[PDB]
Amino acid sequence: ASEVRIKLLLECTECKRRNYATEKNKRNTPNKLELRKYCPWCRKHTVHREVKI
Amino acid sequence: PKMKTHKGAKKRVKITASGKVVAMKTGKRHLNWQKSGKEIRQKGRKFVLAKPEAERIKLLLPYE
RNA sequence: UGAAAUACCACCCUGGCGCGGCUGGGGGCCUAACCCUCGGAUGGGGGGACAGCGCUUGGCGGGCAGUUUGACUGGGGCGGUCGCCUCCUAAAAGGUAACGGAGGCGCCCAAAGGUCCCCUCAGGCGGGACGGAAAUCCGCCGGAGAGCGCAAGGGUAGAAGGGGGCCUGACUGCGAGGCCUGCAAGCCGAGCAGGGGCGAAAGCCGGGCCUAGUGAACCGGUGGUCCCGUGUGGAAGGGCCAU
RNA sequence: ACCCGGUGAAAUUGAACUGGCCGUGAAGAUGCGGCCUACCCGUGGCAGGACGAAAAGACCCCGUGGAGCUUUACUGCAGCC
RNA sequence: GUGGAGCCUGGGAGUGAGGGCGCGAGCGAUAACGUCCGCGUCCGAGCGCGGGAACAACCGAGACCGCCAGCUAAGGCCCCC
RNA sequence: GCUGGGGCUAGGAGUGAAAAGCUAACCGAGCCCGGAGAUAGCUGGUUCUCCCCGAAAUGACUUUAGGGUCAGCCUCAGGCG
RNA sequence: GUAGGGAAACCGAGUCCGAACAGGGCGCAGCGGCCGCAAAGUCCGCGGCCGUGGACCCGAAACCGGGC
RNA sequence: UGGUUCGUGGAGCCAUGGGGGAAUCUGGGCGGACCACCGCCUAAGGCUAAGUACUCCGGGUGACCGAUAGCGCACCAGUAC
RNA sequence: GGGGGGAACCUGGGGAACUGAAACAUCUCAGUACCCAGAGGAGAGGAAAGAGAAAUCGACUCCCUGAGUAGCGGCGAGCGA
Ligand SMILES: [Mg+2]
Ligand SMILES: [Mg+2]
Ligand SMILES: [Mg+2]
Ligand SMILES: [Mg+2]
Ligand SMILES: [Mg+2]
Ligand SMILES: [Mg+2]
Ligand SMILES: [Mg+2]
Ligand SMILES: [Mg+2]
Ligand SMILES: [Mg+2]
Ligand SMILES: [Mg+2]
Ligand SMILES: [Mg+2]
Ligand SMILES: [Mg+2]
Ligand SMILES: [Mg+2]
Ligand SMILES: [Mg+2]
Ligand SMILES: [Mg+2]
Ligand SMILES: [Mg+2]
Ligand SMILES: [Mg+2]
Ligand SMILES: [Mg+2]
Ligand SMILES: [Mg+2]
Ligand SMILES: [Mg+2]
Ligand SMILES: [Mg+2]
Ligand SMILES: [Mg+2]
Ligand SMILES: [Mg+2]
Ligand SMILES: [Mg+2]
Ligand SMILES: [Mg+2]
Ligand SMILES: [Mg+2]
Ligand SMILES: [Mg+2]
Ligand SMILES: [Mg+2]
Ligand SMILES: [Mg+2]
Ligand SMILES: [Mg+2]
Ligand SMILES: [Mg+2]
Ligand SMILES: [Mg+2]
Ligand SMILES: [Mg+2]
Ligand SMILES: [Mg+2]
Ligand SMILES: [Mg+2]
Ligand SMILES: [Mg+2]
Ligand SMILES: [Mg+2]
Ligand SMILES: [Mg+2]
Ligand SMILES: [Mg+2]
Ligand SMILES: [Mg+2]
Ligand SMILES: [Mg+2]
Ligand SMILES: [Mg+2]
Ligand SMILES: [Mg+2]
Ligand SMILES: [Mg+2]
Ligand SMILES: [Mg+2]
Ligand SMILES: [Mg+2]
Ligand SMILES: [Mg+2]
Ligand SMILES: [Mg+2]
Ligand SMILES: [Mg+2]
Ligand SMILES: [Mg+2]
Ligand SMILES: [Mg+2]
Ligand SMILES: [Mg+2]
Ligand SMILES: [Mg+2]
Ligand SMILES: [Mg+2]
Ligand SMILES: [Mg+2]
Ligand SMILES: [Mg+2]
Ligand SMILES: [Mg+2]
Ligand SMILES: [Mg+2]
Ligand SMILES: [Mg+2]
Ligand SMILES: [Mg+2]
Ligand SMILES: [Mg+2]
Ligand SMILES: [Mg+2]
Ligand SMILES: [Mg+2]
Ligand SMILES: [Mg+2]
Ligand SMILES: [Mg+2]
Ligand SMILES: [Mg+2]
Ligand SMILES: [Mg+2]
Ligand SMILES: [Mg+2]
Ligand SMILES: [Mg+2]
Ligand SMILES: [Mg+2]
Ligand SMILES: [Mg+2]
Ligand SMILES: [Mg+2]
Ligand SMILES: [Mg+2]
Ligand SMILES: [Mg+2]
Ligand SMILES: [Mg+2]
Ligand SMILES: [Mg+2]
Ligand SMILES: [Mg+2]
Ligand SMILES: [Mg+2]
Ligand SMILES: [Mg+2]
Ligand SMILES: [Mg+2]
Ligand SMILES: [Mg+2]
Ligand SMILES: [Mg+2]
Ligand SMILES: [Mg+2]
Ligand SMILES: [Mg+2]
Ligand SMILES: [Mg+2]
Ligand SMILES: [Mg+2]
Ligand SMILES: [Mg+2]
Ligand SMILES: [Mg+2]
Ligand SMILES: [Mg+2]
Ligand SMILES: [Mg+2]
Ligand SMILES: [Mg+2]
Ligand SMILES: [Mg+2]
Ligand SMILES: [Mg+2]
Ligand SMILES: [Mg+2]
Ligand SMILES: [Mg+2]
Ligand SMILES: [Mg+2]
Ligand SMILES: [Mg+2]
Ligand SMILES: [Mg+2]
Ligand SMILES: [Mg+2]
Ligand SMILES: [Mg+2]
Ligand SMILES: [Mg+2]
Ligand SMILES: [Mg+2]
Ligand SMILES: [Mg+2]
Ligand SMILES: [Mg+2]
Ligand SMILES: [Mg+2]
Ligand SMILES: [Mg+2]
Ligand SMILES: [Mg+2]
Ligand SMILES: [Mg+2]
Ligand SMILES: [Mg+2]
Ligand SMILES: [Mg+2]
Ligand SMILES: [Mg+2]
Ligand SMILES: [Mg+2]
Ligand SMILES: [Mg+2]
Ligand SMILES: [Mg+2]
Ligand SMILES: [Mg+2]
Ligand SMILES: [Mg+2]
Ligand SMILES: [Mg+2]
Ligand SMILES: [Mg+2]
Ligand SMILES: [Mg+2]
Ligand SMILES: [Mg+2]
Ligand SMILES: [Mg+2]
Ligand SMILES: [Mg+2]
Ligand SMILES: [Mg+2]
Ligand SMILES: [Mg+2]
Ligand SMILES: [Mg+2]
Ligand SMILES: [Mg+2]
Ligand SMILES: [Mg+2]
Ligand SMILES: [Mg+2]
Ligand SMILES: [Mg+2]
Ligand SMILES: [Mg+2]
Ligand SMILES: [Mg+2]
Ligand SMILES: [Mg+2]
Ligand SMILES: [Mg+2]
Ligand SMILES: [Mg+2]
Ligand SMILES: [Mg+2]
Ligand SMILES: [Mg+2]
Ligand SMILES: [Mg+2]
Ligand SMILES: [Mg+2]
Ligand SMILES: [Mg+2]
Ligand SMILES: [Mg+2]
Ligand SMILES: [Mg+2]
Ligand SMILES: [Mg+2]
Ligand SMILES: [Mg+2]
Ligand SMILES: [Mg+2]
Ligand SMILES: [Mg+2]
Ligand SMILES: [Mg+2]
Ligand SMILES: [Mg+2]
Ligand SMILES: [Mg+2]
Ligand SMILES: [Mg+2]
Ligand SMILES: [Mg+2]
Ligand SMILES: [Mg+2]
Ligand SMILES: [Mg+2]
Ligand SMILES: [Mg+2]
Ligand SMILES: [Mg+2]
Ligand SMILES: [Mg+2]
Ligand SMILES: [Mg+2]
Ligand SMILES: [Mg+2]
Ligand SMILES: [Mg+2]
Ligand SMILES: [Mg+2]
Ligand SMILES: [Mg+2]
Ligand SMILES: [Mg+2]
Ligand SMILES: [Mg+2]
Ligand SMILES: [Mg+2]
Ligand SMILES: [Mg+2]
Ligand SMILES: [Mg+2]
Ligand SMILES: [Mg+2]
Ligand SMILES: [Mg+2]
Ligand SMILES: [Mg+2]
Ligand SMILES: [Mg+2]
Ligand SMILES: [Mg+2]
Ligand SMILES: [Mg+2]
Ligand SMILES: [Mg+2]
Ligand SMILES: [Mg+2]
Ligand SMILES: [Mg+2]
Ligand SMILES: [Mg+2]
Ligand SMILES: [Mg+2]
Ligand SMILES: [Mg+2]
Ligand SMILES: [Mg+2]
Ligand SMILES: [Mg+2]
Ligand SMILES: [Mg+2]
Ligand SMILES: [Mg+2]
Ligand SMILES: [Mg+2]
Ligand SMILES: [Mg+2]
Ligand SMILES: [Mg+2]
Ligand SMILES: [Mg+2]
Ligand SMILES: [Mg+2]
Ligand SMILES: [Mg+2]
Ligand SMILES: [Mg+2]
Ligand SMILES: [Mg+2]
Ligand SMILES: [Mg+2]
Ligand SMILES: [Mg+2]
Ligand SMILES: [Mg+2]
Ligand SMILES: [Mg+2]
Ligand SMILES: [Mg+2]
Ligand SMILES: [Mg+2]
Ligand SMILES: [Mg+2]
Ligand SMILES: [Mg+2]
Ligand SMILES: [Mg+2]
Ligand SMILES: [Mg+2]
Ligand SMILES: [Mg+2]
Ligand SMILES: [Mg+2]
Ligand SMILES: [Mg+2]
Ligand SMILES: [Mg+2]
Ligand SMILES: [Mg+2]
Ligand SMILES: [Mg+2]
Ligand SMILES: [Mg+2]
Ligand SMILES: [Mg+2]
Ligand SMILES: [Mg+2]
Ligand SMILES: [Mg+2]
Ligand SMILES: [Mg+2]
Ligand SMILES: [Mg+2]
Ligand SMILES: [Mg+2]
Ligand SMILES: [Mg+2]
Ligand SMILES: [Mg+2]
Ligand SMILES: [Mg+2]
Ligand SMILES: [Mg+2]
Ligand SMILES: [Mg+2]
Ligand SMILES: [Mg+2]
Ligand SMILES: [Mg+2]
Ligand SMILES: [Mg+2]
Ligand SMILES: [Mg+2]
Ligand SMILES: [Mg+2]
Ligand SMILES: [Mg+2]
Ligand SMILES: [Mg+2]
Ligand SMILES: [Mg+2]
Ligand SMILES: [Mg+2]
Ligand SMILES: [Mg+2]
Ligand SMILES: [Mg+2]
Ligand SMILES: [Mg+2]
Ligand SMILES: [Mg+2]
Ligand SMILES: [Mg+2]
Ligand SMILES: [Mg+2]
Ligand SMILES: [Mg+2]
Ligand SMILES: [Mg+2]
Ligand SMILES: [Mg+2]
Ligand SMILES: [Mg+2]
Ligand SMILES: [Mg+2]
Ligand SMILES: [Zn+2]
Repeated sequence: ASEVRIKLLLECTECKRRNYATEKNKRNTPNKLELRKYCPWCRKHTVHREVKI
Repeated sequence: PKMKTHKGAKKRVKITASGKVVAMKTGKRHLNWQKSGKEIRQKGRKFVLAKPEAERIKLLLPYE
């Protein structure tokens, strides 16, 4: 992790709870990450969006 | 006079029914982002203190 | 006639001016609090609502006060060093020291990750416009001397290397059994369940060929949870999950 | 100073029946080994040794010891604004 | 393999300045009664005993007590002996 | 200039033609009593007898290095065999 | 002491994590012929050691208060 | 600011140095920020035995000392110095 | 009427430091030591603007307990209703 390589949270797009924490290079991947992850509250897979940490 | 209970131990630890000493696992207080789900999950549990350190701590818990 | 339409009186706007209420700054002056002084003192003179002093705000402040000012070390100082990875020293298990010999890390990758499918290097000889030692092309030889992001070692083409498609397992809830080990840590992990990815399938997938890329508590922030709530309902504030 | 008559201390002192050499030994031995030298006991003297006496090294280092001092070390206080 | 062997649980420690030697290395200079590890040993704690002239750790040997008894070890047998 | 008598100023304070000088024979902070049996991870000292067993000077971590905590190694009790 | 588990509400021979009736953590179970005997536990004596006190004894240089 | 277990904490209560400044039962304080409900209690005047503390003094008693002990002092001692 | 004295004991007004935190500043030692004012044979406190959940108790003081609980705490050492 550095200034360019940030830590970030993944928020379930449906119920809105952050379920995952990961990292990206916001110069290499300047867009908000969108990732299908398992959400344990919805208890199904859902698109997760990068949300500020 | 009478021994005083140590309150550092009292807030971190418990004497089990058979006299073991159980603490929360360490190392998920922060810096968790790059730690695998395996790391966070197994760190979310209690563990049994090794016998040398446990007997020391129970001596600090004279009235439990 | 426009969106609204006119004489007439309200209530209220806009912004401006005057008499004011009540204050906020400046300015001049007054005396009587307060201070200084005067043979004379229930007074006169000067200062004057300042100064002084009370509470409170921020600042300057070795004048004083309490202290702190690391360790290793062929004495101490000075210099060097302090965690982590690789090799050697290391006496063919493991481990093993010196201010012994040599290098690296404090990152990175949205693919450089999962899976399915295909592919195979470096190099040397010969041949081919611009074109060379080396760009691209063709043939022959060529087990790995190439490659695997970065040090070194191990490993490796019967791929961990190169290319493509679909993807997000860079899972959630756990976890038999181990490695290592003073503790605390650190490491590997089949298997079961949830909901998925790829594959016809057998299956694989809980990041990355591997070993560095890191930081126990305490205190606090943030999202969620809806567990506690100081007579009761809430609320304040905590707890738990995540970061 | 020395001798006689008078009075009469001191630090120090494990005990001592306390020699030389060459060695050995915690690395400089009267005390151990080998050899050598040596009858017993004093008095006046000299200071080489008893690592002689004195002072629990001031130098030096070590102690998460102290104290004086300094400053753009930290944090306070007085005083001043 | 029955040994002051081993294992489990608990009470009490002390030690965390080691040192010589042999061998295997690093450091040093194929120096040091040098230094730093490894395997071993002895002194430490066996400054008890014999030998090595004397001498913690080299050779011999693990001292319960007593004997004017015997056998040995290393080392010795010309005299001190 | 020196000196008698009579007075005043003191402990973070006095006084100092300045040496940290002097303040009742040792002043970089007087003396007395009190806090007080300050604290001393340091040095010293630690008292009858017999019997059994019997270490360590290592590893890890340490403002740690001549001190600690845990492990190793000793010992006692119960158990296993 | 007779109940534990859980941060807690709470449940209870279980409980916590979890969606789980899954898996796991921490928990739950005397001898002889009604008697004896033994025992959880607990009380008192004794002893080793630990905590708090100066805590085995002697020793600072210093710090502070009040006086001289 | 202090006091309390409460060290700024969600910080109430009790006390008050400063500023502002009420009401008289339809008044007021409290029940841990706050608000509502519910309940407790009557501030800004004073006094009040006993149970409690201590031991100069007197007495009684010791698995207390017995002249280096026990008070500093058994004695002409807070003396001699 | 007061003044001054009294071994401790008591209340009020002031109020340290060593030490402990294995350094140190918040914290601790401790509202202790000490100074001062006053009381008396005791002093203090005392008759709810209390407690705190008991649908309750019923001044104060003092002992046991509650309890090393609740909490407070560089959530450290420790402090402690
Ligand atoms: Mg604590
Ligand atoms: Mg943790
Ligand atoms: Mg942490
Ligand atoms: Mg957390
Ligand atoms: Mg947090
Ligand atoms: Mg990772
Ligand atoms: Mg993971
Ligand atoms: Mg994750
Ligand atoms: Mg979880
Ligand atoms: Mg209890
Ligand atoms: Mg209990
Ligand atoms: Mg004027
Ligand atoms: Mg005037
Ligand atoms: Mg005038
Ligand atoms: Mg004027
Ligand atoms: Mg003014
Ligand atoms: Mg103000
Ligand atoms: Mg100020
Ligand atoms: Mg300053
Ligand atoms: Mg200073
Ligand atoms: Mg101090
Ligand atoms: Mg420091
Ligand atoms: Mg330091
Ligand atoms: Mg040091
Ligand atoms: Mg040093
Ligand atoms: Mg050294
Ligand atoms: Mg050295
Ligand atoms: Mg040297
Ligand atoms: Mg040396
Ligand atoms: Mg040197
Ligand atoms: Mg240096
Ligand atoms: Mg390093
Ligand atoms: Mg090796
Ligand atoms: Mg090795
Ligand atoms: Mg090896
Ligand atoms: Mg080997
Ligand atoms: Mg091993
Ligand atoms: Mg070095
Ligand atoms: Mg480097
Ligand atoms: Mg791609
Ligand atoms: Mg790959
Ligand atoms: Mg080629
Ligand atoms: Mg060519
Ligand atoms: Mg060419
Ligand atoms: Mg050409
Ligand atoms: Mg290669
Ligand atoms: Mg490189
Ligand atoms: Mg692919
Ligand atoms: Mg698809
Ligand atoms: Mg395991
Ligand atoms: Mg382990
Ligand atoms: Mg690691
Ligand atoms: Mg890690
Ligand atoms: Mg599945
Ligand atoms: Mg599936
Ligand atoms: Mg599947
Ligand atoms: Mg399919
Ligand atoms: Mg798996
Ligand atoms: Mg890789
Ligand atoms: Mg990597
Ligand atoms: Mg802390
Ligand atoms: Mg917190
Ligand atoms: Mg919350
Ligand atoms: Mg409530
Ligand atoms: Mg609730
Ligand atoms: Mg309330
Ligand atoms: Mg309501
Ligand atoms: Mg409720
Ligand atoms: Mg609400
Ligand atoms: Mg809440
Ligand atoms: Mg829950
Ligand atoms: Mg978490
Ligand atoms: Mg004569
Ligand atoms: Mg004469
Ligand atoms: Mg003699
Ligand atoms: Mg003689
Ligand atoms: Mg010699
Ligand atoms: Mg000699
Ligand atoms: Mg001689
Ligand atoms: Mg002799
Ligand atoms: Mg001899
Ligand atoms: Mg001799
Ligand atoms: Mg001789
Ligand atoms: Mg002789
Ligand atoms: Mg001779
Ligand atoms: Mg003579
Ligand atoms: Mg002489
Ligand atoms: Mg002479
Ligand atoms: Mg001499
Ligand atoms: Mg001599
Ligand atoms: Mg001499
Ligand atoms: Mg001497
Ligand atoms: Mg002298
Ligand atoms: Mg001395
Ligand atoms: Mg000395
Ligand atoms: Mg010295
Ligand atoms: Mg001296
Ligand atoms: Mg010096
Ligand atoms: Mg030195
Ligand atoms: Mg020093
Ligand atoms: Mg230090
Ligand atoms: Mg130290
Ligand atoms: Mg110091
Ligand atoms: Mg100082
Ligand atoms: Mg001083
Ligand atoms: Mg001035
Ligand atoms: Mg046996
Ligand atoms: Mg044995
Ligand atoms: Mg044992
Ligand atoms: Mg014992
Ligand atoms: Mg014992
Ligand atoms: Mg030791
Ligand atoms: Mg020890
Ligand atoms: Mg040590
Ligand atoms: Mg050592
Ligand atoms: Mg040594
Ligand atoms: Mg050494
Ligand atoms: Mg050694
Ligand atoms: Mg040894
Ligand atoms: Mg050797
Ligand atoms: Mg040989
Ligand atoms: Mg050798
Ligand atoms: Mg050799
Ligand atoms: Mg070597
Ligand atoms: Mg040596
Ligand atoms: Mg040598
Ligand atoms: Mg050598
Ligand atoms: Mg050795
Ligand atoms: Mg020794
Ligand atoms: Mg021997
Ligand atoms: Mg032996
Ligand atoms: Mg010997
Ligand atoms: Mg001896
Ligand atoms: Mg011998
Ligand atoms: Mg001999
Ligand atoms: Mg001989
Ligand atoms: Mg010898
Ligand atoms: Mg020797
Ligand atoms: Mg011997
Ligand atoms: Mg024997
Ligand atoms: Mg014979
Ligand atoms: Mg022979
Ligand atoms: Mg011979
Ligand atoms: Mg003969
Ligand atoms: Mg004159
Ligand atoms: Mg005069
Ligand atoms: Mg005079
Ligand atoms: Mg005069
Ligand atoms: Mg004066
Ligand atoms: Mg003066
Ligand atoms: Mg004075
Ligand atoms: Mg002074
Ligand atoms: Mg003074
Ligand atoms: Mg000063
Ligand atoms: Mg003068
Ligand atoms: Mg005097
Ligand atoms: Mg003088
Ligand atoms: Mg001083
Ligand atoms: Mg001073
Ligand atoms: Mg003097
Ligand atoms: Mg006094
Ligand atoms: Mg004290
Ligand atoms: Mg003392
Ligand atoms: Mg000290
Ligand atoms: Mg033995
Ligand atoms: Mg060691
Ligand atoms: Mg450690
Ligand atoms: Mg360290
Ligand atoms: Mg170290
Ligand atoms: Mg030390
Ligand atoms: Mg130990
Ligand atoms: Mg053993
Ligand atoms: Mg043994
Ligand atoms: Mg046994
Ligand atoms: Mg519980
Ligand atoms: Mg279970
Ligand atoms: Mg019993
Ligand atoms: Mg113990
Ligand atoms: Mg003491
Ligand atoms: Mg004490
Ligand atoms: Mg004591
Ligand atoms: Mg003790
Ligand atoms: Mg002095
Ligand atoms: Mg001080
Ligand atoms: Mg000081
Ligand atoms: Mg001072
Ligand atoms: Mg004074
Ligand atoms: Mg207030
Ligand atoms: Mg307070
Ligand atoms: Mg407060
Ligand atoms: Mg708080
Ligand atoms: Mg409060
Ligand atoms: Mg209120
Ligand atoms: Mg006020
Ligand atoms: Mg108030
Ligand atoms: Mg009312
Ligand atoms: Mg009202
Ligand atoms: Mg009130
Ligand atoms: Mg109330
Ligand atoms: Mg009401
Ligand atoms: Mg009330
Ligand atoms: Mg009264
Ligand atoms: Mg009465
Ligand atoms: Mg009375
Ligand atoms: Mg009474
Ligand atoms: Mg009485
Ligand atoms: Mg009496
Ligand atoms: Mg008698
Ligand atoms: Mg007598
Ligand atoms: Mg006497
Ligand atoms: Mg007598
Ligand atoms: Mg008397
Ligand atoms: Mg007399
Ligand atoms: Mg008076
Ligand atoms: Mg009176
Ligand atoms: Mg008071
Ligand atoms: Mg007063
Ligand atoms: Mg006060
Ligand atoms: Mg007082
Ligand atoms: Mg003071
Ligand atoms: Mg202090
Ligand atoms: Mg102290
Ligand atoms: Mg302490
Ligand atoms: Mg203390
Ligand atoms: Mg300290
Ligand atoms: Mg300390
Ligand atoms: Mg200090
Ligand atoms: Mg302090
Ligand atoms: Mg205090
Ligand atoms: Mg007193
Ligand atoms: Mg009086
Ligand atoms: Mg009475
Ligand atoms: Mg009264
Ligand atoms: Mg009344
Ligand atoms: Mg209780
Ligand atoms: Mg206190
Ligand atoms: Mg109480
Ligand atoms: Zn969701």
